[PDB]
Amino acid sequence: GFVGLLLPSLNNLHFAQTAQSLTDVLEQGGLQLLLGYTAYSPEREEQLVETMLRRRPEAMVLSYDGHTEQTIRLLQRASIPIVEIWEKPAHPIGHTVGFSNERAAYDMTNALLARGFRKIVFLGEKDDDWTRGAARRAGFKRAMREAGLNPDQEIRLGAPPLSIEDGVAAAELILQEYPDTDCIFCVSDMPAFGLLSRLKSIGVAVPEQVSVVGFGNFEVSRFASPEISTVRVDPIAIGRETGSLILRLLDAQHITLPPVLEFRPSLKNE
Amino acid sequence: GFVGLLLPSLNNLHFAQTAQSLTDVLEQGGLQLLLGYTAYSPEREEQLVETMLRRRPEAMVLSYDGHTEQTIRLLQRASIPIVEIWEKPAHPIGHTVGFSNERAAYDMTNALLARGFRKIVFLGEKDDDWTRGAARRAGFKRAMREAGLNPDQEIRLGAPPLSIEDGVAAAELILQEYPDTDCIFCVSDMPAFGLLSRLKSIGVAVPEQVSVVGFGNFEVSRFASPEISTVRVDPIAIGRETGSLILRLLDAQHITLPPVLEFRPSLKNE
Repeated sequence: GFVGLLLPSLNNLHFAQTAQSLTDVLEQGGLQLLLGYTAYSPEREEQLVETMLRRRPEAMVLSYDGHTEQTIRLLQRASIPIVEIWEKPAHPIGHTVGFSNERAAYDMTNALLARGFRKIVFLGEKDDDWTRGAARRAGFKRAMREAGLNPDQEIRLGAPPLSIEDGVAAAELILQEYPDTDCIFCVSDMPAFGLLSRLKSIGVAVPEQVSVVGFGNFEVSRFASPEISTVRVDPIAIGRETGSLILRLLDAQHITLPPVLEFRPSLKNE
Repeated sequence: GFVGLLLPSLNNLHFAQTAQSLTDVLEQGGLQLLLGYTAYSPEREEQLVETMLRRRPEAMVLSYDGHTEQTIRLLQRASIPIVEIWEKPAHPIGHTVGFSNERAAYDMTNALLARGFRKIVFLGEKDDDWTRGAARRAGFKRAMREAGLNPDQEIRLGAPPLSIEDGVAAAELILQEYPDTDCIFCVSDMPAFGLLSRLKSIGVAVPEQVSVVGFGNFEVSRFASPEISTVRVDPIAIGRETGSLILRLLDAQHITLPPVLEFRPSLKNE
């Protein structure tokens, strides 16, 4: 029959590649994917879960960005494999395939501190409770706190998922709040690209005055000028591991795909 | 009940916005949206149509890029509203919501000719029979043919959908085959952005040496430097009109949302 997949975005390279590889693997066990689009609404996620569960999916896969209490209960009670992907939640319902978003941002922030950056500012989302962006902010804050530096050194705007346009809006805001910033670490590559576009427009040198770092290795990071330093992930592997896990189970596991820090010319001295 | 939506991409702003507005309208009417991901494959589309129809959706919405004969038969024999979106097919099964891709590309090409560009090259896909990209090529060719110009001024690579990375690879193919080109009209903004990135890398001035024009008003077109001239579409309206049509039918129509040409600094004199 089918496996359900819930996603918060239909405009995301990672989820597209995850779905493609997951599709390919499941086709080998005779299964199709049925998708639900939540648009970041935990309430809509709940409604979609209830609807799908009624149709008796063989497994459920959810891209993690927080759940309602009732969603957790419905999934726990379903007696089928549950897989949460793209994050290691504090309290996994069943299996997970992904990595710690908190740890990834902590590691990147530490790499930037090690490279001698003196005034790093995090750019993230408003109204992002329980999402992957909130975990990234948390990892940044932990790194700054451990370094004796200022964890409040951050700007929040928009909503999940921060856009290129939001990055454009953030440029002046960051420079207003932290004029001496030498590095901006963004919640993903999308606002990083917008930030880069606006800094170039206003004549701020990147990276000579301000360095720019994103997250995700989305396409824009590789084709921007300069190319944007980022945290590289493996969406094909996430889809394949998730598919393989499901087929094994139907013939709790926590499977880690370690991110890679990708330093490119948008970071000074790289 | 639910409505089924089949889409070829999970990395596409248009389809994301369509799904979001379609979701909003349907939810207000008590219906949910469930998705099938085709990955531009007519064979996967057929397999998804066959299983989804058996789950008894209230209506089926198909993002149009051509169908197998079997898919057509399955949809013809259904006694539920069928809506093909994002293109006006030559032979619609039921209802449509979208616009003529052929006419849109013909219109843009004519606008370029009116602006004095002569050596326009279309950048498009291989293995794209029956898809929206093929329609765009046809519109470009008709414009060139009617103007008494050479319609065989084009480069084909990759597969639907042409990517940013494909645009990068196209730069050298185009300049090798057509060294005198003054304007490249790409099948969408995505290869246009890649093309722009590569031309900037190698030192070809846009628009002074070569102008670049895309299709779809994707986010990169608005924040690239220079901003990318494009064909602006209305995905919110497409999703809204599709949802509203379905609810009216449940209580043939051809709903037309004419695109708008957007001229930006990637076009000489704009």
